[PDB]
Amino acid sequence: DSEEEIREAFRVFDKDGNGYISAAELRHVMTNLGEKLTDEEVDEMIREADIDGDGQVNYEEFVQMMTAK
Ligand SMILES: Nc1ncnc2c1ncn2[C@@H]1O[C@H](COP(=O)(O)OP(=O)(O)O)[C@@H](O)[C@H]1O
Ligand SMILES: [Ca+2]
Ligand SMILES: [Ca+2]
Repeated sequence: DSEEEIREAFRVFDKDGNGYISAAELRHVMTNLGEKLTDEEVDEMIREADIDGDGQVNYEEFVQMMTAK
């Protein structure tokens, strides 16, 4: 239910389907979705979820970001 919803949310931003949200994909999705965010804000959203520091948000980091209170 909520797990499936989180998976679809992740698939919204993993534009190429390789399992990692990159800064380029996030920028493209935000621009395509009509959201008003600067490029620095996109890079900051990536940095906040990037626990392992590889520069991309995998599925588990995304889950942590969504399921954290
Ligand atoms: N090259 C790959 N090798 C193994 N697993 C991959 C690969 N690319 C993506 N995945 C995994 O498969 C998931 C995407 O599955 P699916 O939705 O079937 O792909 P697509 O979005 O290409 O249709 C990703 O979230 C990731 O976990
Ligand atoms: Ca990707
Ligand atoms: Ca990462």
